[PDB]
Amino acid sequence: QQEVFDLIRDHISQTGMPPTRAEIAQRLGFRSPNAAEEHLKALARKGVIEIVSGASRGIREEGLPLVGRVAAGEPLLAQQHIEGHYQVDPSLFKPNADFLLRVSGMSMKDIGIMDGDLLAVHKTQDVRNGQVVVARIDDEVTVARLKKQGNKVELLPENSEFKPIVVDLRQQSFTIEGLAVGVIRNG
Amino acid sequence: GLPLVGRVAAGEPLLAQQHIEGHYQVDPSLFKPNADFLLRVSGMSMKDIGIMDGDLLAVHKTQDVRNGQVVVARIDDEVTVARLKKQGNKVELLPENSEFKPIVVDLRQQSFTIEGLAVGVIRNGDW
Amino acid sequence: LEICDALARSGAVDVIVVDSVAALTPKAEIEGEIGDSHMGLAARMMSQAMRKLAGNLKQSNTLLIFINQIRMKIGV
Amino acid sequence: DENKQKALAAALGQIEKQFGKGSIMRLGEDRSMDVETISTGSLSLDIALGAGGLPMGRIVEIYGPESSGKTTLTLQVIAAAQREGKTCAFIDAEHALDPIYARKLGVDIDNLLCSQPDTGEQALEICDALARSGAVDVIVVDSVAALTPKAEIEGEIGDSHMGLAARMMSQAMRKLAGNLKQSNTLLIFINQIRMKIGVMFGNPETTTGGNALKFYASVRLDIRRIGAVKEGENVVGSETRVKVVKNKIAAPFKQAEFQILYGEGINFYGELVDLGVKEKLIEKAGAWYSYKGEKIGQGKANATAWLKDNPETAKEIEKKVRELL
Amino acid sequence: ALGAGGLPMGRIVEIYGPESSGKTTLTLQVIAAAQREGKTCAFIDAEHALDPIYARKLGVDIDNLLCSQPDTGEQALEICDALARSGAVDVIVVDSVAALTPKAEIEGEIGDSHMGLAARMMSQAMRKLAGNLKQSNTLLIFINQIRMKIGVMFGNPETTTGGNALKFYASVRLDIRRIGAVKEGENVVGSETRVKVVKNKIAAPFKQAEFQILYGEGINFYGELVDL
Amino acid sequence: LEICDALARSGAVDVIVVDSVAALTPKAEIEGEIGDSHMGLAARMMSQAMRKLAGNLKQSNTLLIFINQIRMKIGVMFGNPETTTGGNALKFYASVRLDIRRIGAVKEGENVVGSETRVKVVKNKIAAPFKQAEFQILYGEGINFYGELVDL
Ligand SMILES: Nc1ncnc2c1ncn2[C@@H]1O[C@H](COP(=O)(O)OP(=O)(O)OP(O)(O)=S)[C@@H](O)[C@H]1O
Ligand SMILES: Nc1ncnc2c1ncn2[C@@H]1O[C@H](COP(=O)(O)OP(=O)(O)OP(O)(O)=S)[C@@H](O)[C@H]1O
Ligand SMILES: [Mg+2]
Ligand SMILES: [Mg+2]
Repeated sequence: QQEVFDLIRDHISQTGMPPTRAEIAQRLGFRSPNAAEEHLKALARKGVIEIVSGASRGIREEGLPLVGRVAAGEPLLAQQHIEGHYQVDPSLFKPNADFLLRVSGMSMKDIGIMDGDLLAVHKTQDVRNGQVVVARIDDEVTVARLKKQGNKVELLPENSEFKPIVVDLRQQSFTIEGLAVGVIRNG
Repeated sequence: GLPLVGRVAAGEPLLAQQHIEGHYQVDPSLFKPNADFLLRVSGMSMKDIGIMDGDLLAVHKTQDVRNGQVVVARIDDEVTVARLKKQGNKVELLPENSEFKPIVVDLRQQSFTIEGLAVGVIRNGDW
Repeated sequence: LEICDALARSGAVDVIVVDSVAALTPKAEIEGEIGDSHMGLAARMMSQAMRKLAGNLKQSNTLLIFINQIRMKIGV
Repeated sequence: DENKQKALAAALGQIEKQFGKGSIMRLGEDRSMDVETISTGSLSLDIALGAGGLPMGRIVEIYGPESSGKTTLTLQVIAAAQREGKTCAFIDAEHALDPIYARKLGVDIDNLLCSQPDTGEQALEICDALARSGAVDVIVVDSVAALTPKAEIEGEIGDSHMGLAARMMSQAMRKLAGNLKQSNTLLIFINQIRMKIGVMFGNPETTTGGNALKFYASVRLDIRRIGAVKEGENVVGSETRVKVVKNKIAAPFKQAEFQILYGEGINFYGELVDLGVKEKLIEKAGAWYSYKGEKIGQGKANATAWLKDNPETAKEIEKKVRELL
Repeated sequence: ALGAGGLPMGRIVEIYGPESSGKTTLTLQVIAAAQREGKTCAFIDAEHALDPIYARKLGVDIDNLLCSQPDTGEQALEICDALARSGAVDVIVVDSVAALTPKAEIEGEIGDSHMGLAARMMSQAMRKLAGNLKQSNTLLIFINQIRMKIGVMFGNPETTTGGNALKFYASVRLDIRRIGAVKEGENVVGSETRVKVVKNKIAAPFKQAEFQILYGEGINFYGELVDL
Repeated sequence: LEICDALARSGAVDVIVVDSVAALTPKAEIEGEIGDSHMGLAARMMSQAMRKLAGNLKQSNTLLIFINQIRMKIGVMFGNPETTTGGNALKFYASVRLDIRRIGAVKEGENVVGSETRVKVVKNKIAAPFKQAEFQILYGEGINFYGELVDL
């Protein structure tokens, strides 16, 4: 927790040494070193603390991670591979951004996303008709505007050269992967 | 963070204090030539290349320019974004849209001025 | 689960019943606070448990009955 | 230049002396590289695998969700192996195999070997021993999710034991592959599905027990249930699908479909109906099917019954389908 | 992408990545390309999984290719040493570093810990192979497999197999991934690829290349021509 | 090592660089098979070389620089597991010891143009130890002097 991290930050400066797990647990108000160990591990997994041989190696962030691709046209293979990061604020985008995707195709030209761009997605599964979403249809991803009714869902284009893609929920699997929130272009 | 330029009045540079919208910490190294500052636009005139109303266009400030580049400039001391084509003593700024028409104003009457290139685009508007 | 395995190894008990699986709380969740994230910990514990019990049950010839509850899947 | 050829021959001879005859040879002359296959028990899946079955001497992986049909598929494979004269072996690590049902599927249980290992180590050790024995032709492992390291069995519930099974699998494949290729033995692994926590993109499914097996495997098959099969108000079977998600023999990413009828197994003649329809040997007439003009029946079940009762026509259909596809 | 126009002669290379990504096809294409210029090539298949007919489809002269399927790591590396000192072979391939197995491990049981042996064997192999390869002007290519590193809190968790010597001694290192599918109607006929350069002693590193692989044919040359 | 000795004794070479102490191999290993055990042969050889070269180097005023490599100490409980090859002799005789480490990248858009490098002085006998240094290595240019000057 943030308070636990602060306790190490000032205790180490005040005394010159980090507090023991027993001391942290006692300050937390519970009779178990596990209380301190859980928070120390959580901070370490966050990348804020280092651990070696059961002891802290030190008390020593890269921005949105680019994860994979997405297709404006026909669906494209879904496979996560974190190839790199970009240093940009989550606060810029309307709901906070979670990761970036690379766009191929031209089926959303009118709204303003085109080939080779980066699209910021906000992770969620609650969405409604008329929004811009990301969907997986049998291990293949597409970005389009949603229109759900009955047992069939329509994924509409935003370019007059492309025609809508329709999937029947009784034959193919459909999971919504998030909600688009913006774009970054550097080409 | 990097400064943001909003509405611009005449007689002062783009980065004048009253033109500063705020600071948004965006790393300047992401773009091909280092981005210096950002500038809000009404991009109805550059749709076909993917620029829209309300989006932000990053600029690397420099007066040097060549043919075929997209440049931020001023004519009549008014800010505009458009591509540059040079005839010689005459130069024209051009659109990338289906309803707009060129700008070839006379330098002897009103001269063009460059402030920087356009390096990339960022947006956060409603979808 | 430790008690279950201890009685299975003994060879003297023919039927064991576990009242509910939704109540088998991990130790880390017991010593923590409400609101903490314990993502997927009981599932890992259950996998370990089945892996360790599958053989002792058949060797000792015992029947182990798990009762379970129902919850909802959001966003289906 | 002949000065090169003399050196080449000298080097080859010295290698052969140090390590024995047959250590090195031109790839067009080594007959042990040639691939050989045995039947999978369904015609559609044998078509899906280009070479016509599962390759001998290699490794194979099968996975799916629960009640998909893995065990019945592997028993049906064993059965067709034995009718040609081969010896088989089964390792039931989950402690759940049933002799009587395995007999009904067609396996000969008076000659099949079996074992119910106490730990995973001795499971893999028995597999290695059988492979070196040179006298067993097919082996199948019931679940890689039941292969416990010895430390887990002797430990307590809740101990970490992080990453041991992956090391076990890596060492196992690394040691086994050569023995399995020398003895010409086929080994099949069954695997269960789990779910990853924290994955933010893509399919969140995974298989248990490290990730060396997917490298060392030669064919990976995915089996899932897609529907029910009914005679009245009571179900009698299951619809199935199979995906060849990896292949080192022929082109991958094909599909097969068939029925599994309880007590019987895979329904062979339904595949003949479907493939005869595809290859225009069976004349479809709306709800009615006709072969060479005669109406064989209405509906798939009726047509299968007709075929069952008229052996010669089914025979010629099967041979022609084999010839074409 | 490589900068100098291809893989250098008389040096060591390492191609690695995830599974079904294209390592064997790429190496066989290199062998097939080299045989049109009159060189002699060899293949050490430690995984016991090569297929000759498919190697003929891509172009290899199967009748003039030396193939060896060794039993242990030591024998597999000694055959390479013999070929490198022969002075007649121009390309060698080792199917996988993971398949190489110290003899002491073949003898033991499946639970035995042979802690640290494979890396030491490899670090001896490089020390002995470096000089002979240069003296004879022979290209040697290693292929590898990917495993996860436990205990890494933050950052990249992937890692290759076999220790650390091969990184220091490798003149080039290629990373290969599959990124998409190639389709004709509803069928799948190939796979898209991306090859990244991660170490390079003959030009600048960190470049890329994308092409297609079509089953039953090699790499799609004319598509590369179109894109270029 | 005999070439090094001869150049030191010639009196007309002012810098000698050896490209890897790991790539030095005793003859016994050269003529043997892969898999044998020639424990301690390289370490003994390097110790002999060191105690033979120390005098000549100073007599002729030449600078000899060894490059080395990293390897992992196995089964270590506490401490640092990294190590250098070639035995312990070289650590004693060295007059300065340097560790160079890459810590970042230099980017222009989407193109990597160079590296950012840390450097440390882990042993020194001409002045105080444990000072750092930092700079950039740009391909085709090596160390970037003028960036360092702009910083300093
Ligand atoms: N002895 C049996 N008698 C009748 N039907 C059976 C019998 N055993 C299995 N079945 C059913 O026929 C289908 C066969 O699927 P299975 O062979 O059990 O595959 P499985 O998913 O690998 O088994 P597990 O170990 O429970 S996951 C299923 O519908 C079974 O319910
Ligand atoms: N005999 C074959 N016929 C058709 N396609 C094949 C054949 N062998 C391999 N392929 C396919 O070509 C693609 C690349 O195959 P490989 O080069 O063997 O991949 P690899 O990663 O080097 O080997 P592993 O064992 O998967 S790590 C894959 O999609 C294969 O399915
Ligand atoms: Mg089963
Ligand atoms: Mg391969």
